[PDB]
Amino acid sequence: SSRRKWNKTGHAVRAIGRLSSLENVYIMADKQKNGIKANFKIRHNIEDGGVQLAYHYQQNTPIGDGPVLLPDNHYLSTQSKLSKDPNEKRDHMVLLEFVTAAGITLSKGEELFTGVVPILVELDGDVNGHKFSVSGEGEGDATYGKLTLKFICTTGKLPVPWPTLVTTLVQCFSRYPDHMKQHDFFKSAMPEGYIQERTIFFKDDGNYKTRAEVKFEGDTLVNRIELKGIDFKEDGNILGHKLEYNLTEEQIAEFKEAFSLFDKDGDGTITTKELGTVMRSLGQNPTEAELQDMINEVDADGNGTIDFPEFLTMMARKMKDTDSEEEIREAFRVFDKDGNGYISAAELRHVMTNLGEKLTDEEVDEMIREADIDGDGQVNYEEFVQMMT
Amino acid sequence: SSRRKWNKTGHAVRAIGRLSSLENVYIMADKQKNGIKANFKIRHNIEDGGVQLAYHYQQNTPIGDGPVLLPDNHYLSTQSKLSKDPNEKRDHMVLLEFVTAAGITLSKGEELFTGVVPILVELDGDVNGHKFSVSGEGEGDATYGKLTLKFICTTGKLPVPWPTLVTTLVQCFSRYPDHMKQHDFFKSAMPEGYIQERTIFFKDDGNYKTRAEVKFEGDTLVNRIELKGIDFKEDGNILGHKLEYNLTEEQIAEFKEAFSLFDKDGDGTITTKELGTVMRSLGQNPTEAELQDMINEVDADGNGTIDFPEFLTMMARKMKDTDSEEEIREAFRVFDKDGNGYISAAELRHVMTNLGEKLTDEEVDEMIREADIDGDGQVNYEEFVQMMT
Ligand SMILES: [Ca+2]
Ligand SMILES: [Ca+2]
Ligand SMILES: [Ca+2]
Ligand SMILES: [Ca+2]
Ligand SMILES: [Ca+2]
Ligand SMILES: [Ca+2]
Ligand SMILES: [Ca+2]
Ligand SMILES: [Ca+2]
Repeated sequence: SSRRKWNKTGHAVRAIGRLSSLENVYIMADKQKNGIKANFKIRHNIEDGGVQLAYHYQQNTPIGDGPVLLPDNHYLSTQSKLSKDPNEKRDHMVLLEFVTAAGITLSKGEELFTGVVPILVELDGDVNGHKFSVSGEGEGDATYGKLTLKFICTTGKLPVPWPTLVTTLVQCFSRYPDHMKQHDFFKSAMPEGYIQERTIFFKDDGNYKTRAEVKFEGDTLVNRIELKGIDFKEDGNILGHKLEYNLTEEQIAEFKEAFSLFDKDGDGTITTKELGTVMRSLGQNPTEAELQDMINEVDADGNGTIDFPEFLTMMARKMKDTDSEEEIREAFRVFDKDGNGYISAAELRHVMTNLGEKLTDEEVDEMIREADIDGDGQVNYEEFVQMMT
Repeated sequence: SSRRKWNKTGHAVRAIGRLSSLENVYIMADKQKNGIKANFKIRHNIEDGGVQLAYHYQQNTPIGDGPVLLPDNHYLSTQSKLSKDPNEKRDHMVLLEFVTAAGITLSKGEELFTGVVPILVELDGDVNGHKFSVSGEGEGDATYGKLTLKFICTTGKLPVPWPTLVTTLVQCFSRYPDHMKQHDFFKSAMPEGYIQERTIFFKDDGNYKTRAEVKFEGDTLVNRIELKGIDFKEDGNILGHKLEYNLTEEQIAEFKEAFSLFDKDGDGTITTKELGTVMRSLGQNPTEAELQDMINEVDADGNGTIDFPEFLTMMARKMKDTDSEEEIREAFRVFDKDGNGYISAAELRHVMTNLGEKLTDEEVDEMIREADIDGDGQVNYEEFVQMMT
C-alpha cells in the first residue's frame, strides 16, 4: 500500500518525463527572413550514465532570389545510427540516418532529389581555441529520407565527441510525404541553396555557433560549415570525451529490399494498389476497403500509405517468441504452394517471380542448396526455420 | 547472398502476414434492420503451437422503438486478459478487458454509462449435444472502456475452452471518444437494449450460432445468451481442449491510478489543459503548443487527447535498461525538490499533494519508512531505486 502509493506516484512522474522528451525537430516559417526557424533538444548519453542535453536553435534562409516554400508548422523525425569502419585508422564517423516530415494532417528544387544524390561535407571548427577540420562524403536518397555518410577528422584527433557534431554535419534529404510537399523549404531553395545557422547550448557546458552553406555544386549536394565553440569545461562531457558513441544496418538493408518489392513505382511509399498487387500475386484478393484497413493499422502519420520508416516499425515491432514461431510457420505455408511440407525449386521460383524478383533457375537452385540440409533437393520446415532464424 | 535472398523474400512474406492479421471488430450500419453488422477474426493459440481461427459474423438490432444511432464505418480495438481465481474450485474464467472505438478522423442511453455499472451474464449452451450453462458477474466502466467479470460453469465441466466463449459472453461498455459519440449504436439502444446475433466459424471445425438480449434490468446491465454449436470434431481443438488459456492486472491498476492523477475531470481522457495543470503543479510551465506537441507523439487515434489505452501503451513502451535507469534518476530529481540527494517527508508530501493525492503526514511517514533502509528519515537515490524497481 505504501509501495503502491510510491509506484503510482512514480508512474505519474515518469509519464511526465516520457511526455516531456521529444527529440523531434520543430520547424516554423520565418516569413520576415523568407525562410524557417527550428528548435529542438538532443539527448546525448553520458558514458556510465546520465544525459548531456544539447539545446538547438536554428535558422535557415535562401541563398538565391527565386521564390521558396514557407511551411506551416511541422516537425522532422530522425533515426541515426553511428558506426565505425574497421579498416579506418583516422578518427572517423560512419553515419546512417532516416528522416521524415510529419505533424500536418490528411517545387522545381524537388526534381533534384528524385534519385540518389552525392554529398560532400566540409567543417572548419574552433572549440575553446582548438582548431579542427572534418570532411565527409556519401549519398542522400530523399525518396526514403535516407543519408549514408562517412566523416574523417582531417586534422588528427577530434577535440569533441563525434555525436556532438551530428546535427551540424542536409535537411533537404528529409522525406516530405505527398500531402506535405508545399511545406518543404529545404528542397524549394535548391539548387542555389540555403544558409543554416545554429546555436547549440550544452547544458552546464559551452556552446557551438554554426554557419553553413548548403547547395548544389554540379550534381553534388555540398554542406560547408564554420563552427565556433566557446566556454567549454576542460573536464566536462564534451572536452573530456565522456559521451557514448553509439536493427543492424544489414537488417535495415534487408528490410529496404523487402520494402522495394511492395513499392513498385519506387516513390518510397506503399499504396493500397501496390499492396493489393503483391497480395494478388501470391493468390490473395482483399478488397480496397480491406487493404485500407490493413494499411491504417500501421499508418502512423495517417496519410493512407506506408512509408519505409513505418514499414520498419512494423517489422521491428518485437513479438512473443511463440508468435514469431507461428509467423515463420505461416510464411512456410506461403512458399509451400501445394502444401506437401516441402518447398520445391519450382515453388520458390514462383513466389520470388510473383513478388517481382528476377532470378535464373540456377540462382533459385543455389537458394535451395544453402537451405537443403538433407540433400533431397527441397526445403522442409526444419530447414526453412534454420534459413530464417 | 542466397541467404540475403531468402531473408528479403521471407520479410516480404512475413509483412503480408502482419498486415493481414487484424483482430479488430469492424462495424458497419445495417440501416434496413435499424442496427449494425460486424465481422472479425479471432486467433486462438493452440497449445504447443498453431492458431485456431474463429471467423465472426455479427448483427445487432434494437429491442425498443426509440430512435437509435446508426454509425459510419469504424472499428473496436480490444485487449483481454484471462485469469483464474485461486480460491475457486468451479470451472471458471476471470476476465479483464479494455475496448475503445476508433477508425473515424478528427444519446440518452449514454447517460446510463457515466459511472461503474453492474453486469450479469447468463449463457445456456448446447455444443454437439453437450448442454451447459455459464453465469457471470462483474462491472463495466465505459469511461475507460473497461470490463471486469468472473464467469462460472454452473453445470460442471465446461465442454469447450473458455477463450472460445469470450466474444459471446456487452459492447455498450466500449469507450467511444468524444468525436465519435454519434456512432455509438450500443449505448443509443439503451435502456431497452439490443439483440446481438452471431455465427462463429472455427476453421476446420464446427460453428457456434448465438442469440443474445443485452439490456438494463434495474440498474444492472444483463447479457442473456443462447448458444448452439454443431459439427465439432471430437478430437479437434475445441472439444479436445487444445487451446491455450492465457502487464499484470496489478500493474494496470497502478497505471490507472497514475492516469487518474492527470484526468482531473474523470472523463477518461487527458487534455492539454489537464496535462498543463499537472506539469505546472510540479513547477514546469509548457505552452499550449508545447503541450499539444507532447500529446501528439502518444495520441495514436489523433483526437488530440490521451485516453487510458494510449497512456498504457506509452507506459508499456519498453526501453533500453540504461534509458530505464536514467528515467528513474530523473524521477528522483523531481521528488528531491532542493537537490540535496535525499527525498524528505516534506518533499514527498509536496509532490503527492500537488499531483492531487490527499495523504496525512502519517501516511507520508509510512511511505518514507518502507523506503528508508538506513533509518535517517529520508530516501536517498539507492533507496528510491529499490522502491521503484
Ligand atoms: Ca509506391
Ligand atoms: Ca503513412
Ligand atoms: Ca511443396
Ligand atoms: Ca531438404
Ligand atoms: Ca479528462
Ligand atoms: Ca487520443
Ligand atoms: Ca531533498
Ligand atoms: Ca535513508
